[PDB]
Amino acid sequence: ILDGPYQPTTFTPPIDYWILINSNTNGVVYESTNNSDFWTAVVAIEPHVNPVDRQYTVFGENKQFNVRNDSDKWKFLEMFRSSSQNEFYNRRTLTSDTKLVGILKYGGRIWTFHGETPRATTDSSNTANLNDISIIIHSEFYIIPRSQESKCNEYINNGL
Amino acid sequence: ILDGPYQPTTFTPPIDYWILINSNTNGVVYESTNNSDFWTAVVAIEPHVNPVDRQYTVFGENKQFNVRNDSDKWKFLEMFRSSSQNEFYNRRTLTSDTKLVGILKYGGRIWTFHGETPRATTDSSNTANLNDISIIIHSEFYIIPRSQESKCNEYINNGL
Amino acid sequence: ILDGPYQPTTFTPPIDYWILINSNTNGVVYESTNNSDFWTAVVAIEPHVNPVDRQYTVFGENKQFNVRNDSDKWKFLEMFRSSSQNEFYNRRTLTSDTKLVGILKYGGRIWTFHGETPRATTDSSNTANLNDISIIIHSEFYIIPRSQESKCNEYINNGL
Amino acid sequence: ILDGPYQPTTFTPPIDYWILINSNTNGVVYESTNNSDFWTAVVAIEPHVNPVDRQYTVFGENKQFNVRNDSDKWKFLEMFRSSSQNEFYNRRTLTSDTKLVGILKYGGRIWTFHGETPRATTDSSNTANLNDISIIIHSEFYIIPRSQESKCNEYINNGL
Amino acid sequence: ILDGPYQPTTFTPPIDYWILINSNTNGVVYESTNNSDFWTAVVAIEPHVNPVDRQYTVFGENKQFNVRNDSDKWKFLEMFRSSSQNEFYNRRTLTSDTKLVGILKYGGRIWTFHGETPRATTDSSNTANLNDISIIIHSEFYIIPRSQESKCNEYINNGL
Amino acid sequence: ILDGPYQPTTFTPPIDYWILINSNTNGVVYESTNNSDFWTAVVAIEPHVNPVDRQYTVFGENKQFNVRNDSDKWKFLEMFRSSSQNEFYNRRTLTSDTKLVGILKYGGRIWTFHGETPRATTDSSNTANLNDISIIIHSEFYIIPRSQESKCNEYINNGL
Ligand SMILES: CC(=O)N[C@@H]1[C@@H](O[C@@H]2O[C@H](CO)[C@H](O)[C@H](O)[C@H]2O)[C@@H](O)[C@@H](CO[C@@H]2O[C@H](CO)[C@@H](O)[C@H](O)[C@H]2NC(C)=O)O[C@@H]1O
Ligand SMILES: CC(=O)N[C@@H]1[C@@H](O[C@@H]2O[C@H](CO)[C@H](O)[C@H](O)[C@H]2O)[C@@H](O)[C@@H](CO[C@@H]2O[C@H](CO)[C@@H](O)[C@H](O)[C@H]2NC(C)=O)O[C@@H]1O
Repeated sequence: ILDGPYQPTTFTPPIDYWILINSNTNGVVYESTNNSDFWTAVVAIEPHVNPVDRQYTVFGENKQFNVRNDSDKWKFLEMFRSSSQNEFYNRRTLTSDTKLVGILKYGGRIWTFHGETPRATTDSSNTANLNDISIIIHSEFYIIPRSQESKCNEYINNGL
Repeated sequence: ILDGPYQPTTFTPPIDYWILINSNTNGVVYESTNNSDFWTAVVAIEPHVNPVDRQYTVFGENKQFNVRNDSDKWKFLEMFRSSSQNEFYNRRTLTSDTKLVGILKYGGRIWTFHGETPRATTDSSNTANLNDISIIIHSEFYIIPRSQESKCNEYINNGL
Repeated sequence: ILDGPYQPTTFTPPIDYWILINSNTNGVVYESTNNSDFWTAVVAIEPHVNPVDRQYTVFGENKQFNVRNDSDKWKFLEMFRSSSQNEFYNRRTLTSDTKLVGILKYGGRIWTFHGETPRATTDSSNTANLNDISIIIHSEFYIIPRSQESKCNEYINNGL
Repeated sequence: ILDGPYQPTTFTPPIDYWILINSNTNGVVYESTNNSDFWTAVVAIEPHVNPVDRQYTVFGENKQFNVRNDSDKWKFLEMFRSSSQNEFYNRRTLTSDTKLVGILKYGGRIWTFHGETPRATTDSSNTANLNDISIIIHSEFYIIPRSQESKCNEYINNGL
Repeated sequence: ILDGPYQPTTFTPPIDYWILINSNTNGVVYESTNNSDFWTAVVAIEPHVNPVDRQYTVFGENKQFNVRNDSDKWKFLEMFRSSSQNEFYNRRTLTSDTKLVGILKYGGRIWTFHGETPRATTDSSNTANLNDISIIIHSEFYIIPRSQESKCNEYINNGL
Repeated sequence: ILDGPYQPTTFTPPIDYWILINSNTNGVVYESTNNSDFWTAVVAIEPHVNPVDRQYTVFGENKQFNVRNDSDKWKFLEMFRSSSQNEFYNRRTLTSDTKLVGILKYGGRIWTFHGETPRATTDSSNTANLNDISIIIHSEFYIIPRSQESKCNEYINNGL
């Protein structure tokens, strides 16, 4: 009953659906924005990376992020800014060996998974415009209704 | 000169184009909403279905609808609501053995086909926000300019 | 304990507060918009006016509205559009002999009063961006916390 | 060269300016929020208040705060939350016999004064969205450019 | 029918309205910015001023501008910058014996008056963020709908 | 490093990315609009076409465009209108033997290439609503961050 996988693409995710992205390299996993007050780009950091500066293309710009991962698992860094003039900061991190990342539009808020598998949990971010948040997804992904969030959770924490 | 077929997808359909969906199973054919005053999901009922409660995923929720089909043809039920806190009701039905369903954004209204093939006709639904109506399409579809609605009509009623 | 009256002005009302406007003429009571998907202007119609076209300045434009009022009470018509390209239509009406109109930003929605006093009730309207909805208020007005909505209700239906 | 006084009002303070509020009663001095990750309301406690629960209207809600002041001077309590679903806590206090409080948007942070006059100093609070922080001010206030912060400091600690 | 005068204040002007400011001294007439790509401050230069450096407080900072006026009329100089990392340059000038200055948010641009009365004309400046354009006005001002721009032009060039 | 090719589709291009379209026939290359103040359709004219009216389907309607190409290269005609009530006119032309056209949403404007390869240059068109500009693309295309605009320029003028 798993809807997918879908090819990398740019679209406005519908309300009340988890987008479950299967990361496949150490680059930008997705870029999300409404172009007013919400910019989040997730970068994937492979295990055992001493702190270092890396260049990522994010929202059409070349940006330098200092990056580290002292874990056996991958680390997916949520880099956030609320205006094109602010610099990004690492707002949240998901530490995972399943390499799946989740994003949901629900209840006026953006929900993502953070923590460390197999015990990662959801967290919310506010915005003045949830409906207009669009996403560029750089890997294969799946769509899971919120009615089946418990399944998505399981996937996030245990793999497909 | 038929534009398509395109793969299942989520997007905001352009104004003044018929979306012509070729249904392939007895589930949700498409879901359309502007998240303000218009929600429509079309469910496909195969021929000769005694009254029965069926579960469907619509706008991320698990909804139960009682459906029936006493016909030799398929029945495509428009489940409609005008508020996110209302339940759905069966607003229109397309009885068809071509299994093609159509939806058009035009003149401030949403136009669809209803009735029974080969004599299905267009009907309109009002909305205060036509431009922000988006759609999730669960099967292959085609795009037809409104300038060629006659052709679309033909297809709806007679198939490709 | 009533906060006000405040002079006519343009501002972005804070979340979770009723704005209570004391209309004083048969013109535009207020104009509210986020400049993306929500435009509401309220026009005041004095009692016993046979249907007639009248010119109003709304959102910087000269608009002609056909208005009628058979009642002995004033009629406050909510003219709404979701796009600067659409025509306004009369979305709601508050029939009142107190000349008080209310607007509240709460729960992701815009709440106003409609119906006929002293039995007027609240109703909501959806938007993709509630926070950025600003208002031009053409009369004296008061600010009442949502915690005291019952008082606001009394005011709307009974006068100050 | 002192810009003010201005009347109580709600607005989005410009970046790089101190708002200097002259408190005149033992109520809410101001309410400040961006509706995403920052809510501060300052309550004024008169001298010699034994520990007591007091009700205040903050951000449209009735809240009950435990307050106390055993000093000869007034206490201005910053009640803070970073999420609408958290209850407030007393994050900072300004103990003052000048009854002047200050708030500034600058360098990605909110700056206020705390400590005890005439030795009160500035302190910062972080936010993901500085530009959308607005304020409701319940008494007269002045605008001072950050270029003249020394003057503001003087006033905070010594009066006008 | 002229809406005003209003007292000096800080606010976000509504889209599609001229703000008509009656300058009353040789200082900063107004400051406008969206804090992303648009900063404009108009300075008033009395007649017969030899080229000289003057200090102005703009956007909370002390800035030195070299100003001149060899005419019998007042000169209003637009100092502009497209980034907080840049210095201001004199982008436009309005030469006027009426001491009225105009600014309008419309069509994705900021419109002002320039040239010399009674033959001043409008011109536009681009922005990517018009909705966030806020203004500090240091003199009395009026609000004129764009539908009455001719009248505004009249005032600009001839006085009230 | 080149992102693509992607299949013909309808979507809202992200801000700050060049869409680089590889035209493959003498039809409509793309259609772009926000349904408020911006409509552009690019039509491809093969070499050596005498001035003639040709029929194209744009934005769901049949239109006749006066078209010509007296050169050895292809010509890509931008047909533009600022309102649905206006007729299209040839606003710009790109004369090219690479058959690549470019469109970018940036800085409150739409940027395209015009002129003649290998010295085609970018030009801008204003809009009040850049976020809502969507595109129907009728051939394979690539996405190039604005940070790599030079590479896009190279492609435009010299091919892949
Ligand atoms: C004044 C009014 O209500 N006009 C209706 C019109 O809506 C206008 O369409 C304009 C087109 O851009 C514009 O948007 C304007 O703002 C609108 O008021 C339409 O809704 C038409 C519908 O015509 C019907 O179209 C469907 C779909 O193609 C066809 O299947 C129907 O056959 C067709 N009906 C008729 C009688 O032609 O109605 C009003 O003209
Ligand atoms: C965090 C950082 O890199 N710098 C801090 C700085 O913030 C920057 O300010 C820039 C303004 O030109 C620009 O906005 C940049 O993007 C920011 O990173 C400031 O936050 C200062 C704090 O300066 C303090 O300001 C308060 C309020 O005026 C004063 O009361 C303090 O006395 C003052 N302290 C100091 C040491 O200057 O901190 C970082 O430099």
